[PDB]
Amino acid sequence: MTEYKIKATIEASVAKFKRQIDSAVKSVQRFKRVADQT
Amino acid sequence: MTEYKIKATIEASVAKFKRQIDSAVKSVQRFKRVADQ
Amino acid sequence: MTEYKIKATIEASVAKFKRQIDSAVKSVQRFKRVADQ
Amino acid sequence: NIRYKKTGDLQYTITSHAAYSGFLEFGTRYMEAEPFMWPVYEVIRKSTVEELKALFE
DNA sequence: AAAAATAAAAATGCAT
DNA sequence: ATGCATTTTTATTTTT
Repeated sequence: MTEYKIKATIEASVAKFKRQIDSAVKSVQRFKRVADQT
Repeated sequence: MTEYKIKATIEASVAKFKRQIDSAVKSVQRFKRVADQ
Repeated sequence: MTEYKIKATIEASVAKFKRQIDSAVKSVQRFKRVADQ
Repeated sequence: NIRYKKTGDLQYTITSHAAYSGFLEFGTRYMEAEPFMWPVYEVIRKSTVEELKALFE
């Protein structure tokens, strides 16, 4: 005999989206801080 | 062991949104100058 | 093996906002200077 | 003996654990192939992509 | 008339 | 899961 198993794999990457969201967040916080002086 | 794969990689084109919000910031600052100066 | 790339859309209203706010800027410049007359 | 496991974060691996199952998926020196996981790859790929799209549309 | 040698059918085991 | 190779039992042909 031989252990001729078969695999199928489903996987995803979020870390780029994570950083894109951080970039948008801090841009809106920039708007927040200038609106506070206005 | 043969492996079939499905990969999903997630994107957002925030480079437009950044430019929009920065344009808004720079536009608002003109008001502050007009008020104080 | 296969990969797909999946896109979110992120967007803003700022084109109207510029026009509106700049009209208000001009309002302040105008009445502020006229008030000195 | 078809099973799956969460083998990593955002990673699930399906596995046919029966030893001879490759000989059935691919055929042999004596047998025609009777592929059974490949036809499911063609299905679950579409569902996975369209559901991930629907998470962001 | 007994029974050694043989091909065909059934059961156990391994092979992909 | 699907199949092939080896061993065992059997009915028939042949020799003694």
